[PDB]
Amino acid sequence: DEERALYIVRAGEAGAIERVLRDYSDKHRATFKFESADEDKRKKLCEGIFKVLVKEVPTTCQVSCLEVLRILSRDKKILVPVTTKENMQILLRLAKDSLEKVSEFPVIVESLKCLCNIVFNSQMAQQLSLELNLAAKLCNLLRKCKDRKFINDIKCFDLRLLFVLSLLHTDIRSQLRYELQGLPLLTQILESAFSIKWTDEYESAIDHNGPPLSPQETDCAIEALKALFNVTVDSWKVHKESDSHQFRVMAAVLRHCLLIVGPTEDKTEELHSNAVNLLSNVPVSCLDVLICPLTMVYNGMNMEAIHVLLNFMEKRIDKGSSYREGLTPVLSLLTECSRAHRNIRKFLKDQVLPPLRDVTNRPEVGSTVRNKLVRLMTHVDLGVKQIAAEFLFVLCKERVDSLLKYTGYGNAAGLLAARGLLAGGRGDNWYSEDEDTDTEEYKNAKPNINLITGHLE
Amino acid sequence: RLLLLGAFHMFDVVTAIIYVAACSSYNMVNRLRESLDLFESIWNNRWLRTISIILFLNKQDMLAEKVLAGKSKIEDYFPEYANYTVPEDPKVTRAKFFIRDLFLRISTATGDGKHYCYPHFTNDCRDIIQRMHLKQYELL
Repeated sequence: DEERALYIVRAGEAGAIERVLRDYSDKHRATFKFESADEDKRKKLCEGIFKVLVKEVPTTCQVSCLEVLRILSRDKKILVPVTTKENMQILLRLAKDSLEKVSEFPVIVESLKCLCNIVFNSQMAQQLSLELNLAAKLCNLLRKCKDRKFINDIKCFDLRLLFVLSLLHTDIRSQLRYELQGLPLLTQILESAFSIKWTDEYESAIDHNGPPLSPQETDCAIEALKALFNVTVDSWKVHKESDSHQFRVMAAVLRHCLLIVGPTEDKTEELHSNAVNLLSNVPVSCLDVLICPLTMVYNGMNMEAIHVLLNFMEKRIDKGSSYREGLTPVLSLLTECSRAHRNIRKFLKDQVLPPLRDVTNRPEVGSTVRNKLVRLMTHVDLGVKQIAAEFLFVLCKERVDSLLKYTGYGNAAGLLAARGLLAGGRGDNWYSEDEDTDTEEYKNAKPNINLITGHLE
Repeated sequence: RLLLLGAFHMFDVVTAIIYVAACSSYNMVNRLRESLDLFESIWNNRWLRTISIILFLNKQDMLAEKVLAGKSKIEDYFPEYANYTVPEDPKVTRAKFFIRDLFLRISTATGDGKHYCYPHFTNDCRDIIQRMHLKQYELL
């Protein structure tokens, strides 16, 4: 198969290549496992392709060659003899500096896809990326697309390449955050996808009857959120006073993201999951903009975003698969928000643990959110069984007496033993003065109560 | 008060019993059989027919290392490990579930509705998310 293709490529006829390579790409489109009997021939074909892109050829021939090379580059072994500086310069030249021409967009898209594959698969390409300064050129290309139209695919694959480079290398990650202005530019991209019109300094105008998003805007937003997560991984280590204004705009943009829906019910979950993942890196002191509006309503504030987060967690608990990678980020974010603020903690306490009225049932049996969170407290995994206990422990002002009422000593024994207090005590933090919140029926039934089990015999 | 018999006033020797037994002693010779016998003796007594039991299973990391090493196998000491219905490395979760079930099957048999048993095993978010990002990447 590859022998005839290589011969006709070496022949040099322009028309014949555009048909032979297209047929080859059509036959092999969904193959990912390769056998070792066809290696050498394939390798030769690869080199032949790179020998024809140097000369001037029509655009369709370039597109076909790039499509074939994308398919060949999936296998890791072939790239070793064909990863050289001269070869990479051709791909960079094809990808890039005037965007006036309109028929050359597919060439750019295909070259970017090939670069993604090559950089992920091989190892020397990551070392050459530093030498060739790929990141700065990518950022310049991103800035060149501020106002133009028909630019969604180029932006999406540019962001994908930036995400891969940031993920696989640390020097490039450090170059983006502290130099090159990574945080503003990417933020602006998000602000352009959602079409945000600011009403106040950190507030946005939201309409309930707004039209749903589009698939391409969803993909651009997802890629931008992933890249922004990789840029700001080490942000919480050291925080200055000159960075607050930059993080508050990001928090406001994410709050506007949490209040819209995607095209289908499956993309919305991915969008909200990526937003929740990014929100775990912002410093805690800049998260108050989540309840920024002053008009669910609590104490004359707007609390729709916290309700959305709570519904997200409740729906994620229902399916019983992969609790480690599905419940840790959102629970950690909710605990961190509740520790430092006052309105959020009180709203969540009134929503999750209402005053007690049912005493003839055990805490574990039931279908309310309190029952699910109590059931999660005895789990084989350690991370889940610790974070689910800490979330409920925060809402009760870190008092043992208020925790044992709702859950029981049996379910809370693990958390009590971990923190070094197995008797009556309090946490390190002090929140405010204790008050009375007891329902009347409970006051009748308290003398005859079971502390270990948590219900009335 | 609560009694600590491992191998609010807390005392070491009543409303509840706290019992702790190391879960990585199956290879050592065995001790896990002695622990199960003692647990079945305490649970089925008649003087204590309304008191619940809180069970702690510690030393998990040592068991993980021992089962990953492969020098000693479970089935050489616990022949019932074979023909066990399916529920990190896949050879650790099965061992942990089997160890927990050995204790759980003793309790479910008798005393239903008069007392209960609570078993407990005794930044990560960024590492979890980074690993998930690496594994899920799909080639174009």
